[PDB]
Amino acid sequence: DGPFAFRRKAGCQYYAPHLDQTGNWPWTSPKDGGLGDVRYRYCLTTLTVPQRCIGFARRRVGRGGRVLLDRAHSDYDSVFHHLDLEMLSSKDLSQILVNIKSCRWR
Amino acid sequence: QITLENQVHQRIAELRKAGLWSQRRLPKLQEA
Amino acid sequence: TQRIASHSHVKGLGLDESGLAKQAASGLVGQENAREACGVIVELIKSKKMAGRAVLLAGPPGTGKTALALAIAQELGSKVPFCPMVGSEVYSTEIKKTEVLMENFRRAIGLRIKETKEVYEGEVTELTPCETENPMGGYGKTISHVIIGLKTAKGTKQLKLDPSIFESLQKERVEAGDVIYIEANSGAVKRQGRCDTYATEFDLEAEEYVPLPKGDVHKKKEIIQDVTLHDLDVANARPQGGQDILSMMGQLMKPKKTEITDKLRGEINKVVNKYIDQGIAELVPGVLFVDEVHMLDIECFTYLHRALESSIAPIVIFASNRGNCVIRGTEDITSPHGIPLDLLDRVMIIRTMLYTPQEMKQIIKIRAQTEGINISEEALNHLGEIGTKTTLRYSVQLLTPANLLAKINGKDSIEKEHVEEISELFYDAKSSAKI
Amino acid sequence: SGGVYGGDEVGALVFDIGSYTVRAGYAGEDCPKVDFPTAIGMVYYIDTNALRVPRENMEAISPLKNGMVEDWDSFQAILDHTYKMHVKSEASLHPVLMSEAPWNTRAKREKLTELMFEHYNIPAFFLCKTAVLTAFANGRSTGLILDSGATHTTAIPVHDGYVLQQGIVKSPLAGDFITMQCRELFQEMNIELVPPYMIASKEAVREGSPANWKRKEKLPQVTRSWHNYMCNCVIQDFQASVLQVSDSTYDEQVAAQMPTVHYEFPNGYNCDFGAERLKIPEGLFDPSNVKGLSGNTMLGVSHVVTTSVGMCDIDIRPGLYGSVIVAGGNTLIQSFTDRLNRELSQKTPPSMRLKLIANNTTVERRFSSWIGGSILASLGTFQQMWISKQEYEEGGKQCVERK
Amino acid sequence: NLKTLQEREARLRLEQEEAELLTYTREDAYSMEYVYEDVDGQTEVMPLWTPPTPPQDDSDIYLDSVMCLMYEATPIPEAKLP
Amino acid sequence: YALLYSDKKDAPPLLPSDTGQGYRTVKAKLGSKKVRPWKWMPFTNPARKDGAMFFHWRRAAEEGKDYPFARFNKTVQVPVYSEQEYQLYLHDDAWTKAETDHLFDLSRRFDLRFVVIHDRYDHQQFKKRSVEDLKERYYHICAKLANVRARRKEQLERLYNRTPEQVAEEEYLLQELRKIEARKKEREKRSQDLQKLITAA
Ligand SMILES: Nc1ncnc2c1ncn2[C@@H]1O[C@H](COP(=O)(O)OP(=O)(O)O)[C@@H](O)[C@H]1O
Ligand SMILES: Nc1ncnc2c1ncn2[C@@H]1O[C@H](COP(=O)(O)OP(=O)(O)O)[C@@H](O)[C@H]1O
Repeated sequence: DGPFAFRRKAGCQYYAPHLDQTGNWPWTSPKDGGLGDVRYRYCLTTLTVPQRCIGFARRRVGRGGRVLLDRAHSDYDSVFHHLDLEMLSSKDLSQILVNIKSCRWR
Repeated sequence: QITLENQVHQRIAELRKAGLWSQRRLPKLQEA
Repeated sequence: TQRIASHSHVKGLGLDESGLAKQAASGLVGQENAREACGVIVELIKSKKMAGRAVLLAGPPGTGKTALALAIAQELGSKVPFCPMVGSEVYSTEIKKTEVLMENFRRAIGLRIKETKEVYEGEVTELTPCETENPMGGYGKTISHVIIGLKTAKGTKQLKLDPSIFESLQKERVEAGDVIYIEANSGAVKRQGRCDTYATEFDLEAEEYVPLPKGDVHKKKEIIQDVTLHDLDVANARPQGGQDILSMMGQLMKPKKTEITDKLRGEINKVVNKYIDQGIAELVPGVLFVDEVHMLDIECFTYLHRALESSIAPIVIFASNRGNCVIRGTEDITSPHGIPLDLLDRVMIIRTMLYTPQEMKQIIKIRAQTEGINISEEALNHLGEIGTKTTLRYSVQLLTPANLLAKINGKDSIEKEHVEEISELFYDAKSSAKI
Repeated sequence: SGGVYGGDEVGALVFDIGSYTVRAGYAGEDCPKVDFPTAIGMVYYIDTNALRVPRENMEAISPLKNGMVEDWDSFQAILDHTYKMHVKSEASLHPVLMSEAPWNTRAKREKLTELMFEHYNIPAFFLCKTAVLTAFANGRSTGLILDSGATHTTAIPVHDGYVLQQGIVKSPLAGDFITMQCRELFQEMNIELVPPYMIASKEAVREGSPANWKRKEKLPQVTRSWHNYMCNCVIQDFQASVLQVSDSTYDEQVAAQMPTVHYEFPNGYNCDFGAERLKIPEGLFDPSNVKGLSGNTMLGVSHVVTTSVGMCDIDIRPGLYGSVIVAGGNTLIQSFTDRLNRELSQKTPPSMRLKLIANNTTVERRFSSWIGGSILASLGTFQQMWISKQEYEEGGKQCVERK
Repeated sequence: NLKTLQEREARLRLEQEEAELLTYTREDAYSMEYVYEDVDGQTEVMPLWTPPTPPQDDSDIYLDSVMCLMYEATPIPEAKLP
Repeated sequence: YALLYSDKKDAPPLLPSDTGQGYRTVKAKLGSKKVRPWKWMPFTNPARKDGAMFFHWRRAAEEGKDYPFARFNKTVQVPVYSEQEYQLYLHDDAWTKAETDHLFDLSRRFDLRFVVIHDRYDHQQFKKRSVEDLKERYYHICAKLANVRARRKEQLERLYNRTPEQVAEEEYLLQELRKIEARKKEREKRSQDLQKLITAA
């Protein structure tokens, strides 16, 4: 159908395009973007000395060898503070639906 | 039957003018 | 330690979805009609609609009456209580027979009691915001509220409690830096101890430092406690608290198990019903498996066929092994199964036929499997043949000794020679009768 | 984890030179500690204070014309004054990471390198583009650096950290146009007056009534260009204070019904512009009916961006549209970023992701170039790209092949 | 008293709007690792964003992420004809 | 909802730093130790390719350790052919020796970034060339060099099919793009109808 046809081929490999959903750089979510690299992922975690869930966060190394812990905001930032009752073991099922209980221990 | 056939016909006729089509028929990228 | 018991292979009646019986019925084989009756009665128990109903597992020896009893018990599950009892246990030198029977009936009945308590805890930071004197009266110095700064591991939350509790605070050694156990309604303060953060390694003391509480200050602790009615009876029977009960000579004789009907029934039943209909507890009637029922005296059957008439009596599973025999305590009064003809009319008889030689082989094989020892085809056939000759229980007992003989002889599987040697080293009573 | 591969900080005095305001500061810092006007009070006085004291002539001149340094003497004077006063650091003690526009000529670049390596004898040097730094400031290797400086608007695209020189679109629309239009509007409705530079004292004035004040008897300052600069100061103050960009096609039905806003001139003259305060920021996006040049043919901001995208290969446009980088002073105007986003969305072809980086909240957009320069300098791998004194004294002095 | 309670609640609210937490407790969190278990009980390690590591060989092929905006990968099978 | 993905930062977030509190608690913890002297010492990076030397903050205990990041300077594998090699093998009519040398210089400088090469390509000294053309030329030269020294077939026709079609698509007018979307929705409806038919059979 027209000159633009895939009939042409040789001794090489071709990359296939993804349709119906245009992707973005690795620092975008796979659900909305594409090929979302985990290196840029903000996940729920629990601190060591405190016993409160600070919400979504990601470990990152900063200048001088010091490691930082960035954070994000979502779901009012309040439901996660109460999510500690789900990680230690509506506002009760929501804590189980918004996440897959993939909160970081210690 | 009475109308679906005409719709399918006018869709197939207007499907691809000369190859350009957003849903499919995209030349695959070359590796490097 | 697995500690395999005599007959642990039984895991349940193993009835199909339709309620019929199969061979591989979760460990137990054969006994189709008996296992179907067991399923019917366990469905009855689960219904929890009828009370004071008894069933008799009549059958010749070796029919696995106790086996199917433990099977139905396991099927019921650990949720509902299951009190096993033998007729000999009824004979007590300190407590009469009928009262022991009633205590067993009570034990067979379960009761789950829930308890929810809203309590606040955390490191206290006491502070009293000065307030103008009572506005209804004159002037001076008063306190309208008392703020307590409970600090928990998750954070801090100040509570503006009622000022009347200040007496409790001063009563106990509630100083800034210790963990207190507050109660929502009662309000009583119970200091748990100082925080471990201040427990310097050089301070010599114990039971005084406790770790910080984990979680929010406000905690709604929900706890459930399952105790049989007999437990409540015993708890309300003996006293507690002062009254010179600390004496040794005139009080150490704790076995006062003697019990009266007034306390057993009446008040206890009423408080149980109050907790039930109020939402504080849920009644859980269990089962009372009474094997060797023929061993009971007529004074026991005459009380059984009256206690079964009560609405609170639980389900009883009698298992008589003897046949037509004189009732104990009676003068040559022969009755079927050693049970008075009057009680047999109140029990459903579940007959258990003898195991087919094929069923004997299946039982021997599954017992060997449970034991964890492999047996050859010839050895298994010889075991089945000898179990057909003599009592079946003799064959199952020849597995472990034959297994050890094989292991000591350098071989793993039990060969026919091993069982043949054990049959001559050990034999049954039928052969021992040749005196 | 010792973090040996974290980064390095070795001098690298970033000097982001700009047409409205020059910026400077050490590398590794997040905000430039030096920010003063670029125009010098050429009789040379270059400072926020020295450039506001009356003297004999004090003619104002900007060394950078069209973003390109032309008066090397004034540029050297600015650099020397900046160093001596603000930095107090010896020239040949720390490297320099000055920035340049994407349209810097080869001869001018060589002359800048020569001035850096001859009169200052700095230990090292590196001249990166402004769009590259603006992209690094946002951690973007690909995107459209929509520069909106005081003299040019250019949607420069970058590919893998390299600027696409053929994709730049030097639109004349810039801050200077807004300032000229505001001056014209004022002259139409009132008389533009000098800031307190000459006003001795003000008095209370009724909104809309003529103001009264006392004139100072200081020098006359015959140089009108200096008066023009002092007036442009107040014009820019007005622009950044009350001037707001429209959010639609700017029909003459909604603007007459929006709330009113006030503003006080240096002499105390109070006037309201709630009716036409959004008329001036229209040629930026729709340069079709501007009163200044009614018969002109220019391209708005969205048009400039679309052209810059189209003039480049299509293989990179997906990374250009999705990473638009807004920068420069004009953008801080209220509703500017929102209007730009709306226009690009309605203009950009659907099915292509368009995302505007959320950086308008702060005023750091102007300093984006300096931030990117400091970031690049703080890198360890970049420590080898510096043009050392040995590479220059060797005889090559060729920054084209090295940059 | 009602007005005092209202103003105290307002004051406390203002305090919560500045910053909840600001420290990380380097004592243990700095060196300790993080791990979680999903609903299926599977384990995974917390990936910390470190700077680019030194390449010891010719691995880490150039990916050209900006090209992945429209392409995902290259399958093995093709049309296999002129 | 689901977990978040962000490169730099979100609107209201905030990150916690390390602890330096409770000096009394950790008084003896850090009082029983000292600090390793840090010196503003000069360092020479071997990747400089020259004799220049800069400074850096390092401890006095490792006065050596020339440079950690020096091992990141990995040059791209670009063949370096001689004049005779070009005259014998890489001779061409449309191209010339100077043009091929300029192409290879740009490739070595920009690390095989053909887009940036074409961008900075000198269209004055040499007539206009296309990205696909530069790629074809480079890959052909590399293949010829690898063969004579003793990787995959390059098809300029493919690039000739991909870029113009994708451009024509990107240039879809609003009305025709909406019509294409409507036709896509109609094809989806036809597919759903076919699914219903095959399921009902
Ligand atoms: N159907 C069966 N399947 C497997 N084992 C059985 C079966 N019936 C009886 N047994 C075995 O018989 C032994 C004892 O049976 P038991 O219940 O004591 O009967 P009784 O009490 O009449 O002697 C148990 O160790 C059990 O292993
Ligand atoms: N040649 C240039 N290159 C890059 N940026 C420039 C250039 N000239 C001016 N700028 C930037 O443009 C801005 C113009 O300021 P302006 O828009 O008048 O401020 P505002 O509108 O916020 O009051 C300056 O902050 C300056 O950083």
